[PDB]
Order: sequence, then structure tokens, then C-alpha cells
Amino acid sequence: SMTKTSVDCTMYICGDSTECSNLLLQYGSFCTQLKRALTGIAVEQDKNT
Amino acid sequence: PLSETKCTLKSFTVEKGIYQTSNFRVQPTTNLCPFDEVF
Repeated sequence: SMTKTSVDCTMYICGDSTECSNLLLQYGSFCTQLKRALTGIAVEQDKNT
Repeated sequence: PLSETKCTLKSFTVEKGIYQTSNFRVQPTTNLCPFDEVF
């Protein structure tokens, strides 16, 4: 198994800036699918073990 | 918290589980200058 990892879009891309966070919504469903992929990877690691 | 999940999954019924709804950020809460020589 690997190390289960999780990524926060707002903290990574925009940090603590509010304006960047507001502008981030315009790009759509990127973060949803990124988090879905990472969650699937983590559940897969647990299933492997 | 039930609805913040219902709203995220775009569904009105949820099945037993752990789902990541969002994130919890704690939001934000002597050499004196010689004026005495002039004034």
C-alpha cells in the first residue's frame, strides 16, 4: 500500500487570499474530480491491506 | 451537516458512510525621537 494523501485546493492554489478563492469558482468541477480521485486512491490502499 | 452533504452529492437521500463535506479554517480573530528639543 501507499501513503493515503489529501489535498485542499483553496489552501494550495490560493492560500489565505479571499479574492483568489472567489476567482477559483469560475473554473468549475476540477477540484471535485481531483478530490474524488484522491479519495478513491485512499480507499483502494485500505482495500489492498 | 446532513444537508451540507445532501447539497454536495446533488441528492436528497444519502447511504451509510463517511463523506468529506468541506474544510474547517479557523478564521482570523526605546530611543524617543527628540521632539522635546524643538517644541
